[PDB]
Amino acid sequence: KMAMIDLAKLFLASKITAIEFSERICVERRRLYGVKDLSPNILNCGEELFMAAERFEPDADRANYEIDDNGLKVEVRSILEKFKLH
Amino acid sequence: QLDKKYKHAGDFGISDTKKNRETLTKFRDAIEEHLSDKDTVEKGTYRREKGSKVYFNPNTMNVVIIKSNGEFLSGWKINPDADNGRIYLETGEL
Repeated sequence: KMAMIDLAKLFLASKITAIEFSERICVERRRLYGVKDLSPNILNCGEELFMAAERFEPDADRANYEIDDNGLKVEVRSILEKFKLH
Repeated sequence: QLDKKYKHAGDFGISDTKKNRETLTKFRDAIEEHLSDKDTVEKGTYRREKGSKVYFNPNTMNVVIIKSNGEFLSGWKINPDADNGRIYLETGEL
């Protein structure tokens, strides 16, 4: 379904935090994993959201490739736009 | 590092939604069992973590990323139907 996309939208609307999004996105991804008859565009968008969240690290000592709250927000928006799932 | 990655525990056969000393150790054992499994072999790297080595199990489809220094970074289940997954399977780039 659009569960992962909606979660992304909830996060962009700041209804849920970066930490909340990074955790729930894992729950949702697992739920849709393997689920037949899934739109490639939707599946791939979810996967990129999943990887974007994997790069999120709230700590100030995060790695050079990791991102903070802002940044996760920009990448998530960029990802939804890439797949045209605003 | 194990606590912040518990979000992926569910990919390693642990559905406990609770994150406590008990469930964490279960996750720790789940990771050890993955790495020790005869069918788990080195395959690719997690580029961003330049120098990292990933260990894949084609049965469970799980990968576990280890840093150059040998420390556990993260891990999750590969989805062969998604581009990222297919790309990893074909090129080893995670």
